[PDB]
Amino acid sequence: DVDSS
Amino acid sequence: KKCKKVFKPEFVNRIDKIGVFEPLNKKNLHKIVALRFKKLEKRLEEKNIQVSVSEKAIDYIIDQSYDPELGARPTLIFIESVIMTKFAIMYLKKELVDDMDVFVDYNSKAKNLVINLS
Amino acid sequence: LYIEQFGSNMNEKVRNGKLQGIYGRDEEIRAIIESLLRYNKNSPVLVGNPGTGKTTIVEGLVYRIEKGDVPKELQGYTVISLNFRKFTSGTSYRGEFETRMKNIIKELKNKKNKIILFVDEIHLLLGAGKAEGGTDAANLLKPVLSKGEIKLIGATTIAEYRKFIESCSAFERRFEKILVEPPSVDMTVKILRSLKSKYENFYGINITDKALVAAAKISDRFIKDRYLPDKAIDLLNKACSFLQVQLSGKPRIIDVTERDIERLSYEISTLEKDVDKVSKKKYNKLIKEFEEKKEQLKKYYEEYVITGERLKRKKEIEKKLNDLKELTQNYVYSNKEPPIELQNSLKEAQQKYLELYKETVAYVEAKTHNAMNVDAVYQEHVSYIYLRDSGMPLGSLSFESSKGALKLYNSLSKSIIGNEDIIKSLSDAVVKAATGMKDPEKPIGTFLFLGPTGVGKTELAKTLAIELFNSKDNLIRVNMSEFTEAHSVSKITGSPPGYVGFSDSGQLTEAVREKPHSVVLFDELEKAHADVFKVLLQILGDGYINDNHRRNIDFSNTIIIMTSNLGAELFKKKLFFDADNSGTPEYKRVMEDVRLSLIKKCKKVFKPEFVNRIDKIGVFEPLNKKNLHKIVALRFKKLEKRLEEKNIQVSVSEKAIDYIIDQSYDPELGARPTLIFIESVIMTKFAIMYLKKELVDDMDVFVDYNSKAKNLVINLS
Amino acid sequence: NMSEFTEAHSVSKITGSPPGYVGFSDSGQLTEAVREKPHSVVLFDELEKAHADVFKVLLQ
Amino acid sequence: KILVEPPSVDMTVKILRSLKSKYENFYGINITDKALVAAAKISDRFIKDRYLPDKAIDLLNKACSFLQVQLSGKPRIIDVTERDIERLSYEISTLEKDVDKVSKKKYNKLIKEFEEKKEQL
Amino acid sequence: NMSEFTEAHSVSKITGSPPGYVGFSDSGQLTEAVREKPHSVVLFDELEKAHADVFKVLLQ
Ligand SMILES: Nc1ncnc2c1ncn2[C@@H]1O[C@H](COP(=O)(O)OP(=O)(O)OP(O)(O)=S)[C@@H](O)[C@H]1O
Ligand SMILES: Nc1ncnc2c1ncn2[C@@H]1O[C@H](COP(=O)(O)OP(=O)(O)OP(O)(O)=S)[C@@H](O)[C@H]1O
Repeated sequence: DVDSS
Repeated sequence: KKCKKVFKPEFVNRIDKIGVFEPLNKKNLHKIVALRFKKLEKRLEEKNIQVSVSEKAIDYIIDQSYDPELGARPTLIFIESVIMTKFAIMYLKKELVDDMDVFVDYNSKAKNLVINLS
Repeated sequence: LYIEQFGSNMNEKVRNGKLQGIYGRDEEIRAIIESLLRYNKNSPVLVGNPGTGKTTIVEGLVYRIEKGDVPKELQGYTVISLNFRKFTSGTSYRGEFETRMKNIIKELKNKKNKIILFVDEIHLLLGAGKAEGGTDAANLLKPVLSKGEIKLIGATTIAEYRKFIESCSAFERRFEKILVEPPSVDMTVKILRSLKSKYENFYGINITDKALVAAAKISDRFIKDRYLPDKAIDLLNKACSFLQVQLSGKPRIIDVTERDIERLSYEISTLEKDVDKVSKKKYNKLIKEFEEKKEQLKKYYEEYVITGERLKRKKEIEKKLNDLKELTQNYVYSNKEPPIELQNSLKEAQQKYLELYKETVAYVEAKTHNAMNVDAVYQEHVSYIYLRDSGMPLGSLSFESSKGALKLYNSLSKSIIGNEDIIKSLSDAVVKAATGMKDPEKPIGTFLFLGPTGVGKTELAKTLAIELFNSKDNLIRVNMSEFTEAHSVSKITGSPPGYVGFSDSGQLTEAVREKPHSVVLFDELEKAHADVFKVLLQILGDGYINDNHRRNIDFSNTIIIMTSNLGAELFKKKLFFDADNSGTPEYKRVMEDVRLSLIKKCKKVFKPEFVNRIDKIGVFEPLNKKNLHKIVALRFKKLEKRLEEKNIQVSVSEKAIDYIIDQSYDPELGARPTLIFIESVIMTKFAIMYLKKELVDDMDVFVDYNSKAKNLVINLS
Repeated sequence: NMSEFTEAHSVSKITGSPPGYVGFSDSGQLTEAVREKPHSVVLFDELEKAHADVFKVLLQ
Repeated sequence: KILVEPPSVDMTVKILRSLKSKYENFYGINITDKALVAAAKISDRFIKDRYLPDKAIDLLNKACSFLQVQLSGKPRIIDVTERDIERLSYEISTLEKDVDKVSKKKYNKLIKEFEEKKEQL
Repeated sequence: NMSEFTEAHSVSKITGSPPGYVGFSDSGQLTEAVREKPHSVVLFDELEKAHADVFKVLLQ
């Protein structure tokens, strides 16, 4: 999974 | 005893030190894999993406990439040929900002999070 | 007052401003200087890489003299460079040359004045030259250059300087080997960064600072015959001829689109009283084909203005920076006397680089290699010069940068529908390669392929050059059953020196130098000799193969393909027969059980280091009948490409599908003669039917079976 | 690349062609490199594949 | 054939020692006797293409003009390091405004060394 | 150095290259140094290294 702000 | 059959025993004489390498313990691989992300930074030092990996990410790698018998080549393959695949894909469209403190972690979910923080 | 027109002037060139400002090299300069001042012979020679700078170092010395960064024993002197044409061409008669030899050397020995000599190539003095045309190997200066009377500075290259050693072995102790080092890429960044003032004032176009680093580092891993300062400097001068052509006047893309107006519409006039056959079918096409062409016309001129509108914005707002700074540059910086525009107008000007320039950053990903109105230097425009110069064919992997690469999985899925997990690993490798990602010394795209004889083991492979490179020329078939001999190792790496075929370089080493970005087959590995496999374990491991020249070959961005049979001994009793249902409960676990047993064969024939070498081993399932529906149908799409001259359009109903399969297919032969089963019954008799006048020009053959075991001659308009 | 020396036929790679043959500008494979770089780390990658006669050169 | 033989390097110590006044009086700098014996032993162990009475002389010839650069001019380090101060400050003067996000670290490379280089000075 | 005489066509380092080929200057490689110093001890490092063609020279 990607976790971007 | 094999170096006097194959290598004609004068080679046993002429060589100063015959070093014999151990197979890799898992205690080394917490560092050896960690060294490769620093060498991976050198191939993304143009891109300025600083990939930081903790031991909570290393343990998932070793359990599903390491046999001792091959001496941790495929663990290396496991980084490049699997998890490095969509570091490349997410950069293609506008999903990887060129300055993000990229971090890898596992919530014990058998599932990976790559954490992007500016 | 010597004439010096016999050679050429050298000091006055820096007085003329032609050489003002040279990046120094302090370890190299003193090696020249400390050669010059000793009691004994005073003969430095620059020996080093051809790709390094030879002449430019001595040109740096003249700038060191005029500024006074020289010792007292070296002040005031003048270099003399030599025009080698004037030796032999000045010999109009025999008695008229050697007086100039007296005119030079009497100014060499007891002149005691401004004297520094330079030689472009000493090969033009000793390797070439008649005894009567000037200095040869048999002339003077041999017993003179013992003494420290005459001070010359030469420049030769290493492997050619080895001719002087083998010539007579007497100049070896008269001249001085000063080794010239390669300039170590991170210093060439500092060289080109010092050269930002000159090229930007040479032709005006702004040069980004990302691409300057990228002009050097990409020159490393790809270009071999040139070396570090030549690669770093020629590309920026080759950045001229891409930018100077396009940014001056109209660009080339608009000129390309203007060609299709007159070339294509010319053929409408060429068919007026031409009531002969098929060619009037183009009127169903050419009107619709012009609607395909002219919609591309309307978008480009609209986009050209918008990009030109960015030129109207950028070129004026950069002029505002001179107002905002120069007032502050003289003691207002120590006083910050406007707290008005130093925060407001400056940041908003930066916001225009954060808005108008990022759109030009966003302009790159659809204008990957060209540039309609772009004054920057993007890294892909630098690497396009590599595509323009190196062995790159036309439109390919890299020409569709970063956006078509995700779509390359689709086109490769239009070859072999079956075996996704193989192509998925094939999908990522191109994404590793052409997307500016990690290109290791591991060659990108190394894959082992296993399956029964018949399945699309090398099908995958042909399409990786037919569809990716669109050229069919990067394919290198290697019959590994031609390497069954123990002597056949030398056919790849070349022959050892002095022996038969040393003028050759090796069969596969030579083809990679002609095409450094290609796909590499190895066809029939199960018959190949066991010691040829000993060679490949370093080819997959490292890029480098040394040769008869000891030349370095890289295999970066080269997909190496490892097709081999190895499965008919294990696919033995038709284990996967009728795998049409594909078997979630059992079939899947058979593919686990089979593939580990094939790694056992990779432990058995190969001495299993190949497992450590190969990135990913793929195993082909045999063809299912659900696969055989669409896969056999693809040949009928390419059937109409060769037979549109014949203009028989064969239509295949679904009834015609299973008649071909159910009399011919087995999992042994992997649907190989099924396409021959197409060719062996119906395709032979088209040649006879074309002779007489039945199905010649416009006859729609409807091929069908009504469980009647015969092709039908039911025909339409 | 020590995988190339599987031949006994390939020993004259290292020490050079004997005289009366092609290589004279090429004096040899490992010979000329050490003259160009006398401060070096000379690799020998895969000895188990090189032929026993190549090892006779390494004896000295 | 009156064959000249090489001069048997332990004897070439006496050859160099006879020539010391022709180097000391030539330009001014003294030559220690410790460097003579070491100048012979480098001719044996290391260089083999040139021959024996040259290499004992030609190193000391290079030992002559080496110290002339220091004493009759600027010394080594002061001459070298002041230019890198000038060259890197030239490279800042080539930049003078960039885009951010990449060159930020490059501003944080060249500028920070100037405090380091001048404290070395 | 006996290591350079492993191959059969390596005899030409003893008696030089045969005439009419590329070379023939420095007419022998052995038997030039022997002519330079005819009072000397001539070594042969091993003997088992050499091809049997070399030994026919040493019989002479
Ligand atoms: N230190 C340097 N600074 C700037 N440009 C350099 C430098 N070294 C080489 N060049 C460039 O190199 C080009 C000339 O090639 P050079 O290799 O310098 O010539 P060379 O050293 O004589 O090599 P040869 O002998 O001609 S094959 C010119 O474009 C120079 O500007
Ligand atoms: N998915 C597929 N797409 C297109 N063609 C296929 C496919 N599967 C099989 N084929 C056909 O089978 C051929 C594959 O070539 P090969 O791989 O050489 O066959 P092979 O009998 O396994 O020979 P090898 O692999 O060299 S031992 C092609 O000519 C195709 O026409």
